[PDB]
Amino acid sequence: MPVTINNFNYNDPIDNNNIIMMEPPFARGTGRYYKAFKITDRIWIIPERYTFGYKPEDFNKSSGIFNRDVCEYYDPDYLNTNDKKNIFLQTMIKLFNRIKSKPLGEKLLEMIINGIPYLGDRRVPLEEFNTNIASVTVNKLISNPGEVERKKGIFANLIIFGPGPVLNENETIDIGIQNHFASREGFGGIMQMKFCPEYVSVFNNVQENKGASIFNRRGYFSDPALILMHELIHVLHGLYGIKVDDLPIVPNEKKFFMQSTDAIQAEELYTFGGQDPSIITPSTDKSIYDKVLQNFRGIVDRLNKVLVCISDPNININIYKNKFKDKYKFVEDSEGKYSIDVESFDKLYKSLMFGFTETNIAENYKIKTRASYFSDSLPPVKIKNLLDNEIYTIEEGFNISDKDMEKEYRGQNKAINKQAYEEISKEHLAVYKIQMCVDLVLQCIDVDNEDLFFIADKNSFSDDLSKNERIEYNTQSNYIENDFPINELILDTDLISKIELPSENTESLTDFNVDVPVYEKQPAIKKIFTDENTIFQYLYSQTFPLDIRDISLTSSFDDALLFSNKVYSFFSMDYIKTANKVVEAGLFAGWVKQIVNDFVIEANKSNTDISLIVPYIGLALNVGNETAKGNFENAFEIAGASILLEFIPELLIPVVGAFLLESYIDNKNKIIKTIDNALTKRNEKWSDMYGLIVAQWLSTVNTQFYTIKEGMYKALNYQAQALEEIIKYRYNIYSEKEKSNINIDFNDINSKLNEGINQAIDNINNFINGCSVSYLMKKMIPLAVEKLLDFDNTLKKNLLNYIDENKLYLIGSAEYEKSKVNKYLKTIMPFDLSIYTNDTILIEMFNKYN
Ligand SMILES: [Zn+2]
Repeated sequence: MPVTINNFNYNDPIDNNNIIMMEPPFARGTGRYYKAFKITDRIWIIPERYTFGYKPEDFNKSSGIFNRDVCEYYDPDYLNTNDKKNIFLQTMIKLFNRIKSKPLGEKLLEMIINGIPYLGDRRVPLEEFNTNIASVTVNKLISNPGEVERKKGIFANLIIFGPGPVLNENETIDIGIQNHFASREGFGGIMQMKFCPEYVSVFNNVQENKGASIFNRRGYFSDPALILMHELIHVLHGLYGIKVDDLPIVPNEKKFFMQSTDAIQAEELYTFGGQDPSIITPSTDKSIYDKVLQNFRGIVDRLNKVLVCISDPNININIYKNKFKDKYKFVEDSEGKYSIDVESFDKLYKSLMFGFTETNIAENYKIKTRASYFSDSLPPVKIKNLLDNEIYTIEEGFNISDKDMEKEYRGQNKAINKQAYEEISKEHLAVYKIQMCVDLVLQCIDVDNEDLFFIADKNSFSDDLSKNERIEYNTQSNYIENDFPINELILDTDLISKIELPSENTESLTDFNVDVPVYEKQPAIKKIFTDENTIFQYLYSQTFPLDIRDISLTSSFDDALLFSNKVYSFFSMDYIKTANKVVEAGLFAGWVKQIVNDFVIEANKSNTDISLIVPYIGLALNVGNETAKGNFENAFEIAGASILLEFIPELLIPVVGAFLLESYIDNKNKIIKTIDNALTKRNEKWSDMYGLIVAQWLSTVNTQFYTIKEGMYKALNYQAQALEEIIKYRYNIYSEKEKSNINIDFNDINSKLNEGINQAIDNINNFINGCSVSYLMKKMIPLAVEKLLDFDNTLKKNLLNYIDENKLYLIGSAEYEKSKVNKYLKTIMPFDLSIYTNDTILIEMFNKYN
């Protein structure tokens, strides 16, 4: 059935149906009940702060943070009134209506609703259903006149709370019992969510096209409906019990400049989609696939052995057998035995993991989102009113075509849609900072954790390529594509639920055994000591305090750090001396016209062995290999992409494990199949190796080059802010008569300097992407290929010897198979970057390379 969204006010009475007093999983049967509203079937909204595992003091902003990743905003007063709770409800209703306004989101919701948790746990015997567990059953309190008195159990799929202490930290939580999680083991379980629709993340698009302003790179706020949908994909993964853990991406923390973060799971990167799944190696891709498939084999074994329900005799065995068949897409034969169809499972697995994706959804709803999970995140903002249809609609969100806001996501642009958001007071924002001290005169700088380089540790990547391989007659090789055509997902019928939803009513919960997570704050500051002045210092030397009036530019970095009226500039000597020039009022307009024009010329500097090089990057940042000293062009011309890297990573290139070939005496066909299966497995290992190199490149090198791009945007903005301050000061120095006659437009100066910046960032983008790809193609790929050419020779020797040891059992085609092995192992698999990315910008850089 088509997805129905319910309507209700917070003040509406308890009907024991769509509005109930509920005992949530982490309440632990302690007599605490919450007013819960059924927004859709199996999904409940509770307009209350998420308190479980926290302390009351946590809801206030202190000197600590919960997550090093996040710019955390605190507000204890959020949701402290009945009216505030009603707003929350109405906004959630509105967001859910926006989700189902397009088919794709409707599919996501219908799959959540119908993806009921398996009536069991790992502790539950294979022959039984059990609804007496916290991941399946939730309790409601009935309050009527003197006739019936008790608790009553209902089935639920998703319970949505208000935020925890951190308003903008939306999280989806799964239920753990006895150190294990049902939502990671094929069963599935009641998913919980803490959510706040009003405080949204901010991102930027620093890697784009167009040299004109058109308000490029000015900042973009996120669409609350997309954020919710990101969490709904987690909910989906959890209800299908496929939200598994494998080898995570763990940040390297052995250097001061390296970013600090918790481990990043593949489930998180699959959810985001886009370029990110390529950061999860093909070995780990298969590992996750196998664990999911094995879990599904457990459930299919359970359904074939299930006969009774222990908790409730009112539970109809056939109804739930028919529903779990419909949920997991099993096939039933003649006798009634359920089994797994691989073609069904793969379609299901790929739709849940690679179909429903933040990138796929955003690109279908015409909503701008960040480029990667590894994109820098700016300070969050408050959306004034989401219920205001002149600002935010169900159909089009922020990008409303009547307001001329649809074109290029203008409705999300911070510089255009000023009236949609309010900036947040930094007194309420907690940010994980690194206090950096350089060697009376000791200089300290508070540096955001977000502005540090993300570099994946060596232990992030799998070594499964080094393991041996048993090649038998039925050995099947796999490629799991980190892609799924979105139009096929929208039009697919097999994923739509066939069997009707069972009634939510059941027996009350008596077993309250649950693992509740515990959260504590850590200090938000860390002091480091170092000898090197790098980017953080060089960027800071381009800033000035707000009280300083007569600032002047300097090409001396030391003088800029020491003098607070001195600001470091990386442009030419002529630009600096022109900017520090004091003229009579009559020639001022000419000077403003000259210096602004000079800024644009200086920023657009790019002389022309591939693509174009921007020469001031070294002076601007001093990134990597002391690039501010000497001449950057010369230093690049010798070494190349390397000099810009702050850290040269240790590459993981495993020696490919030997193939062990099975013998089949008096069976010709099984000998021929084995030789064939070994050659197809060779292609798999080549593809996997390429995937391992790309995985490391994206998370260890390409991220460093992204930080340089973000550094250059800041550096160029600092130079514009310095020039604007100088012009403004020089303007105000004149008399009131003088100011009147020779006037300039401050909006004109802003837009012109901004347009030069976008043109410059374009040049830097082109150059840096060139560096990144160049590094992959020169310093990474060849080394992998070299070990694959060793593996080929080893396999050549192995297969040829195998043919000899079996020459009599073939006879008719021994020389045929020998020439088959010879020619197939001369075909080297071509490396194609289009398999891993869809950026087009990086695709062309790869194509230009010979
Ligand atoms: Zn997530």
